[PDB]
Amino acid sequence: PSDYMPEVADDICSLLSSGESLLKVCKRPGMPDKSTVFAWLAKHEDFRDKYAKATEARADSIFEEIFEIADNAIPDAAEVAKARLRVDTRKWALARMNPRKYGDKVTNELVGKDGGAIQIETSPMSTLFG
Amino acid sequence: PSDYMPEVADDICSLLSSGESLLKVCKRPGMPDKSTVFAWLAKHEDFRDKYAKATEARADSIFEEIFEIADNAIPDAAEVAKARLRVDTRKWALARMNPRKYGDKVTNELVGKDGGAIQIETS
Amino acid sequence: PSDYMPEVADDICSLLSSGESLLKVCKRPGMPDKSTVFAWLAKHEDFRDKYAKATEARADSIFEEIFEIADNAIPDAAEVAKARLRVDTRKWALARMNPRKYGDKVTNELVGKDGGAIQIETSPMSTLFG
Amino acid sequence: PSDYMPEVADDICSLLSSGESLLKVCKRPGMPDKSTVFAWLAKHEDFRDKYAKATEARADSIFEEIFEIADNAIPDAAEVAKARLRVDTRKWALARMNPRKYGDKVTNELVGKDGGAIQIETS
Amino acid sequence: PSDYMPEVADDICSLLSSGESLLKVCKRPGMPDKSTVFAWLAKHEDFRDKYAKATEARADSIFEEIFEIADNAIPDAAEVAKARLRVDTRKWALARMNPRKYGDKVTNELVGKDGGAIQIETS
Amino acid sequence: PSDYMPEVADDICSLLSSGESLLKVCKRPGMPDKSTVFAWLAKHEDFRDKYAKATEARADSIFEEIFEIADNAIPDAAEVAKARLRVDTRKWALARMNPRKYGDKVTNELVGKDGGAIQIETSPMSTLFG
Amino acid sequence: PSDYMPEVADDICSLLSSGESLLKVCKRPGMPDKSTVFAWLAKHEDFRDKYAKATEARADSIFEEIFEIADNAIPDAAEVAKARLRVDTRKWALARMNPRKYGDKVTNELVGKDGGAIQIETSPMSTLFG
Amino acid sequence: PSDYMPEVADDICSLLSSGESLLKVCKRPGMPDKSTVFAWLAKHEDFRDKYAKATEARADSIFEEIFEIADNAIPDAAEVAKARLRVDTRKWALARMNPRKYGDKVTNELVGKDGGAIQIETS
Repeated sequence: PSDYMPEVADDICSLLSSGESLLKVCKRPGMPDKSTVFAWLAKHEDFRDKYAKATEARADSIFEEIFEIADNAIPDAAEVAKARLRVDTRKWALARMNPRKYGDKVTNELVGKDGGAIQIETSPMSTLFG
Repeated sequence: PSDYMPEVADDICSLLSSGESLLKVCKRPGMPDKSTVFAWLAKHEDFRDKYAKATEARADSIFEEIFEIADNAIPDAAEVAKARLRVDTRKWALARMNPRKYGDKVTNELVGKDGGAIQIETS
Repeated sequence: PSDYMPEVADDICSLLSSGESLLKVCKRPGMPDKSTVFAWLAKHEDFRDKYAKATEARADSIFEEIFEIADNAIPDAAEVAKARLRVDTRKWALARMNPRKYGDKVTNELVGKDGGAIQIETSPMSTLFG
Repeated sequence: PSDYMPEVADDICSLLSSGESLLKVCKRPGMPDKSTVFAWLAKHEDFRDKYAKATEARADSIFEEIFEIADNAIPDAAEVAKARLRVDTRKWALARMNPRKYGDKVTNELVGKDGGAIQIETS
Repeated sequence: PSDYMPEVADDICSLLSSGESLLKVCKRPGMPDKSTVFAWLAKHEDFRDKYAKATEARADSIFEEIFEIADNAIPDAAEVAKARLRVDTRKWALARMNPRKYGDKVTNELVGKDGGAIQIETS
Repeated sequence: PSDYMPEVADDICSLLSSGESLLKVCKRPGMPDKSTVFAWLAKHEDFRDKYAKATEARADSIFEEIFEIADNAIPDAAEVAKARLRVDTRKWALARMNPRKYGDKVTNELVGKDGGAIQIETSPMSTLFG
Repeated sequence: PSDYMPEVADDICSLLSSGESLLKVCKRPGMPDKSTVFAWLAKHEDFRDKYAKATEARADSIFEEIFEIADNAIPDAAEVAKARLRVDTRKWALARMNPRKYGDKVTNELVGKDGGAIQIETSPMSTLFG
Repeated sequence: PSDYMPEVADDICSLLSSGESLLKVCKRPGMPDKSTVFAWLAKHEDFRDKYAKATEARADSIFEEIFEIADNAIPDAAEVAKARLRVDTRKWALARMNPRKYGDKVTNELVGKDGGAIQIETS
């Protein structure tokens, strides 16, 4: 399939939503190749909008999946290394799929010299940087 | 079972709140599948909230789990590597489940050049 | 035991204070299961307050323990890897139990372009972000 | 083939935009070598732009590739190490190809001493 | 021995101040157990302070210890891994015992877009 | 060759531009040693300017090369470790050759206490830090 | 030796200045034990001042030493691991001995939303944080 | 040879400036030992400066060395580990020899809650 087919695009969104990766989806019977999916995306705003929603749902599904990949790892050195790689790749991807939810979280307690106030001295410009 | 139904959603929460993961909750008979749970959440703000607090309770349970996974690890190379992966995955997840509580903690002492005041020039 | 029992809650606080983990405490004779402890926490402010104090003390105990875990590690590859995991898990946990005391510590010397003053240029808003 | 020629440059872009890397594009018959592609870009701002969007499309393709590399890795020590290197290299590259999209994501909660207000003294 | 007693607390400090850890101090005859030492500290601000300076002295001793642990490590895989764990644990601990002295050190050169001035818009 | 030779300097710039390292270039027939190249740089602004341009081009070439080094790694433990080292060294170098293009990229969402506004309290100086 | 001896303290400063560690120095013939050195430090400002100077010099010596430890490492797995540990320990220590010289170095290019200006909105306090 | 002497110090600089390390420079006949070189620097500001530029030239040489160490590493486990240590040590050192040039490079896009403006309240 090369021509845009909304029924197929809808199915793609559903599968992605459930956690499946695009390349894996594109290997299913009657699915377009990844290049074609990207081509559809580029020219159909209805697909793009639903695909963005599916990406959010996809991330929520993957967040649950990482526990299973780790917990069910076959206790063999190479198998554990692969499980680790699969989990690390997902962790990285999740932060990009939904940065607000899955990005890193840090609380910075900001203090100044010797634990006192932050000391700031302002001066007029000394070079032409405007 | 696909139709959004309170009490059932209320059930799932109490389940997660007791430390149970979403997968296990959904593998129970009469329980909606993962996708259905998400669909619900997405279209109901009330469920989003109650689920959120269950998620914070789940985090508190996982926090204690990591000590046990580490301390009880089998002293075999692959098993220790697996335990480390299980712990690392939980640590990462906890920060997302309750960022204010389980996020990273840094104290930054901010000083200026040579430990003097921070020098700023403005236009 | 399912019903809240202050004598038992007090004992829990004492054991945690000494460095023992909750799941380990809950395996002792006559202790409630972890779910029950969390249930007690949720509905009894007297327990919650004493449990928070116990968590602070727990962290101070663990801070001493990490030296022992490392120093006494059996010099076998797997045993050292486990000791490392036990220590790393505690280090991570300590920062969350008492962020002010056990969080990361950084001193940032802040300077500007070419080691001079930090150069700032202010402008009126160019888009509607208010 | 060294002379800057639109349509050919337009071709390369569509090629990269479909996920193909620069090396492969340049190994095709009638295709300028790497150096020539760069020379072009450097002296033509129009090509720099179209190439930039092709680069963002290429990033989107690589983003999906990393899942497959990880999930389909052969369960052998050296092969898993190789797969990890392939993935790590792509992750690093993606942030440079589209920094706004694939860069690191952090939420910093900024507070002052003891969780009070941030204290500043100015001269 | 549970009753808070100066001179005994004064003793512990001088002990820690000479590089000795709390465990060893508490394993001595007539010495309060760990819990008792903490109880004391918690309810006495004077002890909290003297203990704090002993802790800074202890840090200075540990700082020199890490060189010896590294340099004298037995050239065997597991022993080197153990030495690395001993050193890493001490490095992490030192930053907490004296954050101003043993915390991380960074110099950040702050510049704006393209190395120009930092651009800010305010409402 | 010790005396500055523009034809040779031009060749050096071309080879570097294509991704080759300086020490490797300096092993080619009739090339000056690295010390000599640095000596030429120090005293000839025409060379320095063209060398800086070549460094930018060099980085763009290396950015493509890292994919090949990883993808074509011989699946042997030591060979993969070497490929990793070669890639890591290039990643580090690229950020210094063109910091704007190849430096790290972070988006920091800045918030204040409890996810509200960042709370700032200003006070008059309490010590003489001016 | 327990009593403070300036001649011995001077020697200590010289040895440290050259890169030697304190515990190693204290094993030399006729040297005080480390506890004694710290005791001397505590009560003699002349020693403390010269010891601080020696620490700066010590760091400069170690900075050169790390190259040698790495370059001369015996090509055996355990020996390389030990060399790495020796180098890593020194790197960490150097930043604390002279933070200005040997601390981490970062250049942060600060930009705002979508690569434009940093957008700041100020508001009156909404809670009592003063 | 302990007495501070220009031309000799000038010599050392040209030596370092050509990529040679301080150890090798000091192992040459008629060359002051390490300690003497430092003593000099400490008490002479002129030498501190000339040495500083030699140090920046030395950094530029080491920068090219790291490519060769990596690319020419012997494909044996311990040798690759050694090469990695040699490279890592040089990378770390370079940032200290010329921080503006070889320090870390980050671009931070600073935004506020939910990608809106950065919200500040002042007292």
